[PDB]
Amino acid sequence: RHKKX
Amino acid sequence: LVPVYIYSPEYVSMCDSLAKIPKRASMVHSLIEAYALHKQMRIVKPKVASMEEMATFHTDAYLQHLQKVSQEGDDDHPDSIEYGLGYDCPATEGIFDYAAAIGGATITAAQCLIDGMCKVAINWSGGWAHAKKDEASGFCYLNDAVLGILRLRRKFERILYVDLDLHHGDGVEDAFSFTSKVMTVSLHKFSPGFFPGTGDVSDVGLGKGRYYSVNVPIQDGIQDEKYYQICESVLKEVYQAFNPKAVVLQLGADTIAGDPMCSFNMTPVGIGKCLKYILQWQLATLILGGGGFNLANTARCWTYLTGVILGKTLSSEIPDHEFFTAYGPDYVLEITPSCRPDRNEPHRIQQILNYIKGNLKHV
Ligand SMILES: [K+]
Ligand SMILES: [K+]
Ligand SMILES: [Zn+2]
Repeated sequence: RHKKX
Repeated sequence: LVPVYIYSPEYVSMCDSLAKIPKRASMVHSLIEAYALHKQMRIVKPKVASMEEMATFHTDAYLQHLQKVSQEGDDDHPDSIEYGLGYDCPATEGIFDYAAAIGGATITAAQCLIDGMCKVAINWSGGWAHAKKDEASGFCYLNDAVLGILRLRRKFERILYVDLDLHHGDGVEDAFSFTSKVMTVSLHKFSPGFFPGTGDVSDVGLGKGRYYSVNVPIQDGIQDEKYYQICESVLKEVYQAFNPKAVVLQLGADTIAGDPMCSFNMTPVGIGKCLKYILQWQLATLILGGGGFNLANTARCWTYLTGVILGKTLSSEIPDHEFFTAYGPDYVLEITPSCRPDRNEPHRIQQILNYIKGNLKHV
């Protein structure tokens, strides 16, 4: 999981 | 006949409430109206997606969670993290109903295409390609692109999804990873640490869908000419190999110079050339928005692209309208690229293109 933001 | 434009005042007002893009839907519609483009389109009121429609992709547990936190805008629910709600995707009051409206709007566009009402149907407030079956992601709560594709599958046998947003269209790719009825093609920034972190050229789908996902990883600073060269080369090969019957095209404007993400360096003219290439196939085409965080530039971009769909040349001067002051001090439609480097090396682009060509031989 990544942050967009 | 003439393109369908999915619109109602109530729909725009719902879309204006999305946390990361407040007022954007009104700015986009207002500018399209100011250029009088709506008078050249068939305006169709969107229907709201039913629970049964939403559940053909999204899980019951996720839909139930979203509905629960949406009711009073509980952005502090302890279970929101399992379901992807949090910073990127806050539990804005009403977001379940707003997302159901956007999903319904894309489904409505798809149904218009199936019914032969039009060859092009537009939902500029759709394009939320990151949402997963059981997870909000990337400012996306319900995946309207997937819902639209699943509606098109009623008639159109083979469907091409093309995603020109800055970010990898991962939720759509994942939804169709194991099937060959839908080919996904995404051009996007690909660099470790950059959201969502997926979509290398070696990502080609899985199982019976192997080779039916195409990813074109691009570096910062790409401009119109090189981008179109890449996009045309890939789409030419995809079209010949896959023979699509319908296209869903996501045109997120977060690639455009001036976006605060400050990654690609495109103008609407470059994206417009990609759009023109797709339109000349003369297939049922569903047009979606997506990202775009310089709001006035996103409106400039999508207004210009609406003009491309209509075969019209628009005046450079921004017409008077509700948001006229947002376009100052120059008040023009055109966007100028930033003076920064293009980090895309010709040998790397060629190798990516060659790798894709080799993949498509299997199709
Ligand atoms: K993309
Ligand atoms: K696929
Ligand atoms: Zn994006």
